[PDB]
Amino acid sequence: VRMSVLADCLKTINNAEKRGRRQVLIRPSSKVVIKFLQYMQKKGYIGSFEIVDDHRSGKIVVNLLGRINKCAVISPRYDVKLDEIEKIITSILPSRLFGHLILTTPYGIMDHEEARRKHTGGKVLGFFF
Amino acid sequence: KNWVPVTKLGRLVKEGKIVSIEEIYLHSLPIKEYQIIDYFFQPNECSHPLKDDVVKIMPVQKQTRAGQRTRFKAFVAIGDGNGHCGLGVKCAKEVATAIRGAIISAKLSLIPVRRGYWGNKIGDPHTVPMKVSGKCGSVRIRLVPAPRGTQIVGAPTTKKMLNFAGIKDCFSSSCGKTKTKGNFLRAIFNALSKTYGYLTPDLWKVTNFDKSPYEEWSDFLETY
Amino acid sequence: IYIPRKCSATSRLIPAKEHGAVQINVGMVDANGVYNGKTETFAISGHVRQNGESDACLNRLMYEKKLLSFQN
Amino acid sequence: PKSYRNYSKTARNPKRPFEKERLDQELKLIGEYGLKNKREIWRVQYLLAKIRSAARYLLTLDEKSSKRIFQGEALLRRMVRQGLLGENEEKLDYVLGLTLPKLLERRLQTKVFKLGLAKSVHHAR
Amino acid sequence: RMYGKGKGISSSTLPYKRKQPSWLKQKPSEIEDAIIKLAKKGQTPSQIGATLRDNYGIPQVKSVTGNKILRILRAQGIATTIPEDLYFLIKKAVSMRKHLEKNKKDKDCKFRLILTESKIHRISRYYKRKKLLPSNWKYQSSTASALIA
Amino acid sequence: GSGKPSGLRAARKLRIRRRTQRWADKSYKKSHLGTRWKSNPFRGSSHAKGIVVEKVAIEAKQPNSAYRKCVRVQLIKNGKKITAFVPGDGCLNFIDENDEVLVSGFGRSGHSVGDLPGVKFKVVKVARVSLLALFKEKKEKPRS
RNA sequence: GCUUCCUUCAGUACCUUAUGAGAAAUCAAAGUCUUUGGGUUCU
RNA sequence: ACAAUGCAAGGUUUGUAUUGGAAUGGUGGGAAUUUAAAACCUUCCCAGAGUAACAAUUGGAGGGCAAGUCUGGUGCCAGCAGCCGCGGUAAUUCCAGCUCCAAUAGCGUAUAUUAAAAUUGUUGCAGUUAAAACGCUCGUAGUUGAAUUUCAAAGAAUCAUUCUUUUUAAAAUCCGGAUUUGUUACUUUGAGUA
Ligand SMILES: [Mg+2]
Ligand SMILES: [Mg+2]
Ligand SMILES: [Mg+2]
Ligand SMILES: [Mg+2]
Ligand SMILES: [Mg+2]
Ligand SMILES: [Mg+2]
Ligand SMILES: [Mg+2]
Ligand SMILES: [Mg+2]
Ligand SMILES: [Mg+2]
Ligand SMILES: [Mg+2]
Ligand SMILES: [Mg+2]
Ligand SMILES: [Mg+2]
Ligand SMILES: [Mg+2]
Ligand SMILES: [Mg+2]
Ligand SMILES: [Mg+2]
Repeated sequence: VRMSVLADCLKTINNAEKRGRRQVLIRPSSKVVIKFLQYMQKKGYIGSFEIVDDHRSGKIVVNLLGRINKCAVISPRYDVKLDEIEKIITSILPSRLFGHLILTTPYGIMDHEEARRKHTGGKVLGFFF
Repeated sequence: KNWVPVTKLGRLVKEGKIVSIEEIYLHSLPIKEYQIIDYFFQPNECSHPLKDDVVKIMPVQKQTRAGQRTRFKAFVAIGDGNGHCGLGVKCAKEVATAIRGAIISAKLSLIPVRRGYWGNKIGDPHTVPMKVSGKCGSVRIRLVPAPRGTQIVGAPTTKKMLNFAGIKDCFSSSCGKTKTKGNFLRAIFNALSKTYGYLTPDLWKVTNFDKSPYEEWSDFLETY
Repeated sequence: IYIPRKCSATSRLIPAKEHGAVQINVGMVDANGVYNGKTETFAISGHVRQNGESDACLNRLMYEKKLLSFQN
Repeated sequence: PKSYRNYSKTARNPKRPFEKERLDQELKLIGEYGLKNKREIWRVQYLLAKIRSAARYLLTLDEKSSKRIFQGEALLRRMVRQGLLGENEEKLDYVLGLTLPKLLERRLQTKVFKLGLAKSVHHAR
Repeated sequence: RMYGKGKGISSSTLPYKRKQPSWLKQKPSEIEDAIIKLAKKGQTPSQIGATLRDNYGIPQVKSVTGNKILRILRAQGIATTIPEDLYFLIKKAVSMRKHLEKNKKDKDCKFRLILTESKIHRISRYYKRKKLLPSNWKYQSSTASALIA
Repeated sequence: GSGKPSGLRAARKLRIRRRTQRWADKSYKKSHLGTRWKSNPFRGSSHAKGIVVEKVAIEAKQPNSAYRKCVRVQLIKNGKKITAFVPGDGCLNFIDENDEVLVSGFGRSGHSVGDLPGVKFKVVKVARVSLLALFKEKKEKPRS
């Protein structure tokens, strides 16, 4: 059935972007998903989003700036050491100059660059361009 | 070399009403006459000239009630060697004629390709900006940006296309039948085209529009 | 360095060989109703046109300006 | 036992042996800098290539990573010593921008040819 | 749906407000008493809830009383040894088995019986994993009939 | 869905399927089955020495029309009888009806080559003189 | 009370349409795939 | 190798046939040294190239694939050809000669292996029709598993962002102040490794 809420949400977002929507109803909100969205917002790819609280798993609706090329999960959240990062990023995201590879790291979720700055690698959630 | 221009854009280009082919690209205008392209890339005046090549002359048979009926598809890559690449096809009875047709086709095609950088920007862009990937038929190719000193790691045909485009340094892939040369070429072209239509953090800016040739010079076209 | 054109609706940004995509130009009024000199502009990508959402997008754009008034 | 005197291949072969353009380029190089084989060219490519690889690796690391600063710096210094870079172009992004001409220039024969001494490259050799 | 190809979504969905509505006069104690009475009268949890909703004015025992109805039954000590859903399943299985005994050639019934058995085993397992069932409790096709009471 | 499991703890399945499936690869099977050593004249070797038993002609595949000159030889190593095609414009007569021939593969591992039906072997030395040398003739002459 | 019309569920087909896919035939799934990782069994 | 003329082409210079003085290893012999003793290495001194006979080969020239629709011979024969193909009297493929091409003191052939192979696919394949969805469902191990539990807030530096400081609950500990709080995976630092 659901397994990875986050992945599904990201897929939905991607679809919305492709269509050229504006708004998009990410249907089960999750702390992790919220965090991811926040991160995205910080690096400009997403606009506002109104996490609507039901009395259940919440819905988010999210405001899109027509700016994302793709966003994605990389399931199997592979543990990833700090040295192992570079190769992974080469494999994944389109240019060294841009895109972001989001890790959950014991210092909260943050992008590959952030991780590098810190020192800790961790488990790899997803990415955008 | 004088020619009576049919289309409006062509007419405009006949005089010095347009600066660069860049302008025409900007407003997504349909270039009809190869004459326009020629005018924009002459050996005199202009810097880099359009170096062409007949990358493939494949013979191609129709099989009528009386034997075969061979035509020749020519493919040509045309190239500035700096920004502009083009890829033309023409099926015709004689080889020379086909080639001629193909050059015109290539000119019509002619596209601007964004060269970018690997790592960080130093003097003059060189590779593709990001992994761009075209498909045509089975063959899908993924140009990946490389560091400066790399050459075009890739097939001969891909190298040929990429030099014309004005990419110096790249990494090719190729899923699918690359023996089918035309398709491969098409794929490469598609990939190149994708470079502008990508939308990088560079281009978040909403810069107000330029005025098209057709509104900026409409008054001048009323005379003819 | 030709910086390509951003579809004013969806921001998709549109290449040379798109065609399809259109830069629709809307002429202004000056109090009377007579044609003011100025012109407010929208580029529309090909994709939206193909979809048929183009009209909707245009309406939204107008609403965002002051040019027309109903949104949808 | 075997000796411990370890030894190493200085030159990799091409890959695609009858590519026209590459061949022509090689021939041109040979002509210009008075070389005996394609082997010499290959050797020099290898020499260049190792350096280039190193540079690439360094660039993958960030600045003020110890390794990058030390090893990268060393590489840069070596390049400078060799007469590959000099004053203007000593930043590690530049050591990628080396080509074969840059390297061949510093061959002794080439130098000899430059600094009077002999009428030709062949003569110098 | 766990077993069919059924994919329907017919469902109760409760209202946003989960502090009881203004019009509800019943104090909690009274409602508890009523619940107890219902339980005594032979009703099962779900049935009891339904009765409460319909006959008396009360939507959800959870909004009036902090506790859910099973919990309150447990507190009062009139909780069944053998959980509602599981019990129902067992009953169904028993019924199926009787039919089979009567009427040997029914293939569809047999197939469905197997399915119900499987579901019981899932449910049963789950209950064991908690502490509603004892660990010494297999479900047996021989015993089953006696178990339900 | 992918087809494959992509769990974090999935590795067992992933390995195991690959291990079973490898064997569908023809080349891999050729390499790793034990029947290589059993069912092969050279018995995992580059060449083999065989005395000749019969100078013999072999008619080519249908489109082409020739009688290719082979030599049916017995491997000293293995006691195996095999036809080995002899190269050269006139190099059947350069060998004797009983000569210690050194025979190699034809170029395609076991698989047969070109016009020839089922001759997988190329004699390339007779009485220790090189067949090629003999063919050239300026180099050598067959010692006996 | 039944009948229609509206909306909506669950089936279930068809039609046009794909800056979606595909080697094409075709496909609202064969789409969201070199912008490759939702889960999983089998081959 | 170099320079003269002779010849050549190019917008006077490069290129290439006659001459002819310079250079030098190789090879030969002495030493100096080397070495346990020799031999080599290097070192010096005598010898010492013009067809510089001090003589470069190997495998190719239809395509793949760089290089001949050059000359004779053969005539579905002999043969070549990794593959497609060539040969049935113009063979650009055989056998030669000439010319050219590649790599060159090396260059072929064979068998194995890696890459080419995203043709074993974790990254990374494919399964309507190309090989491939178990007839169907249940099912143990296996793999996978909704959301939820301290969220946040404020100040200083830098070119909207980066790095830093401070506090916002509860319990135990220490003379109102100050300081400990599930396990493992994971990750970071280490330590210790020939
Ligand atoms: Mg000993
Ligand atoms: Mg099930
Ligand atoms: Mg459902
Ligand atoms: Mg895939
Ligand atoms: Mg060729
Ligand atoms: Mg051969
Ligand atoms: Mg002839
Ligand atoms: Mg010949
Ligand atoms: Mg392999
Ligand atoms: Mg690979
Ligand atoms: Mg395959
Ligand atoms: Mg099939
Ligand atoms: Mg089936
Ligand atoms: Mg199970
Ligand atoms: Mg969870």
